[PDB]
Amino acid sequence: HMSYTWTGALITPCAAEESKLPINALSNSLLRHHNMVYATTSRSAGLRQKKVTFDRLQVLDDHYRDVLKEMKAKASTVKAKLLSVEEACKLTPPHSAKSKFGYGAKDVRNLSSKAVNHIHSVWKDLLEDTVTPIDTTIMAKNEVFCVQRKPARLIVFPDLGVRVCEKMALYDVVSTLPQVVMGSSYGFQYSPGQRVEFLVNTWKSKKNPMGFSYDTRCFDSTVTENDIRVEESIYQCCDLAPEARQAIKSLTERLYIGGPLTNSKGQNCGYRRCRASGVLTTSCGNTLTCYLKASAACRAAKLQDCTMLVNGDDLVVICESAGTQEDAASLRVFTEAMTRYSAPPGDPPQPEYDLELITSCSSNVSVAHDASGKRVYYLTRDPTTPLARAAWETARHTPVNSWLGNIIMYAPTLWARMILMTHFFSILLAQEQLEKALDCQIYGACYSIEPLDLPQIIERLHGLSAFSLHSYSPGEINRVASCLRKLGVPPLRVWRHRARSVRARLLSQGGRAATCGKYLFNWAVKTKLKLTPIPAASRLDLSGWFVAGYSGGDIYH
Ligand SMILES: CC(C)N(c1cc(-c2ccccc2)sc1C(=O)O)C(=O)[C@H]1CC[C@H](C)CC1
Repeated sequence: HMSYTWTGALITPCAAEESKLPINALSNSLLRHHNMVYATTSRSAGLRQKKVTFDRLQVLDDHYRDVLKEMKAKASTVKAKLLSVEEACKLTPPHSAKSKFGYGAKDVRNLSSKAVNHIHSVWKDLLEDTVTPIDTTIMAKNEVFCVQRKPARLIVFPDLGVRVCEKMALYDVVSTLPQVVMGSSYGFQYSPGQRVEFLVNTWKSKKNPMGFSYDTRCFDSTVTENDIRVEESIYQCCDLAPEARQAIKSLTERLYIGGPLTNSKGQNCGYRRCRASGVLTTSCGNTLTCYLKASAACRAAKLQDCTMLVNGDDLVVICESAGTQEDAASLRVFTEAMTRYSAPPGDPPQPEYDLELITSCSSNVSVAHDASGKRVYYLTRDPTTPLARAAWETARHTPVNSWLGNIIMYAPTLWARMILMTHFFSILLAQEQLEKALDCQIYGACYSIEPLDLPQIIERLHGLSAFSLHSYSPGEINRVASCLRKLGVPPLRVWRHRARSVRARLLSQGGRAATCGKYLFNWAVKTKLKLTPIPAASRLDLSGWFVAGYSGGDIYH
């Protein structure tokens, strides 16, 4: 019952890869310790192969089947529509991997007769054949980190024509079903502020709260054929068109359960019998299966008044404490149950009794004060990976701008405001690129975003307090300070100078730019403005944001 079998062929890149941080004239203004930053490449894909390859055993008990029954009952309430080919085409990212059959993502998006003709042929084949394994491409992701080196993560995805077919069959399902099945436990329905609100209210609702995060080792590889068939059984609970049911069955049998792995050179690399990291159902499948196994494990561990929050393979549980020694014992029983269900731990879960100390979705709740001095909870994270990626993005244009996603999602944080906004607005000003729409990713989906809209986006997501936070917590200050020393990032003195410069220039341009200056950088002046609601912010169409997760799923807006 191995997760993968391999032929020995390499996982190959498509283009020249870089691992060392490129340096340009701007690099040192952000970070001096350049040797701390690296990108993963296909060179390390061999180590990853070793890591992801193991035997899965699964022993499924009555808690598991009880939870599944309840999940199916809720799923039976969902009605999902089939997308037209052209609706599905318009969801495709413009820089999505080209088809092997002589068209690309922009062909798809333009509804080119060639792409559309092929997509219809793939659809027909899905309805007619529910057995033949579908080919997938395997590639090493190029992602940037700070040292202490990780091997490249792998992405496995079918041809572009199949990906459009997945949207047709399942886009409505994966967008709608998880919230119905898991209600408030479904993480991707929340903006950062809403996630914080959910966590704080949940923490406060317990008499003696305890929480933990559970890290499954290599979650995709722990996902078994059983798990994937179970996911399919849940999808089929929905009220679907006959054609959708057939396509979902076909895609499950032919793609989701497993299939051959081909490198970018076209050599057979092996065979997958676990979750594909690059299909539409990656996020929704992982979320459901994690929720299923975790809910069942909660019952096995007899955890009292459990509240779960689940985002794909990321899991937080807040429950009633039975004291430290008992909580430790319960978590060990929880871990044992997860292991039996084929979700063994990476790091063993630790009980926490301070909400700020629980890290989930790489983030934690923290506290600061707004302009009136009121305490405000907000979501933050360790800044090391954001700053390392920002450094890469200072020297190189990347298909997804992590800095922009980080500003959007972490707008209220000390580090996003002091460093990311200051640094990148400086660059955008200098290059006259304030009005150029850039791509970023939110919950796996790709969005095109004009930097000049950032104040309205921030006000809408986080509220005006995001432009006024101060008196951050000692833990947060310590972490940010420690990160800046580690990476050799300049001090507040420097960033405050740059922010005032950036601000003054933005005000001069007028219009949306001045609004950027006024709102984003009010923190940098001695005589602060009183920031008022931005009229234009009421007229932003933020539909599609914070509905669902689409990691690996090839979704654009
Ligand atoms: C106290 C004051 C000087 N201060 C401050 C500096 C901190 C800082 C901590 C570590 C490293 C660098 C700066 S924290 C901290 C705060 O108010 O909590 C501030 O005015 C910030 C300045 C940066 C603003 C984005 C947010 C408001």
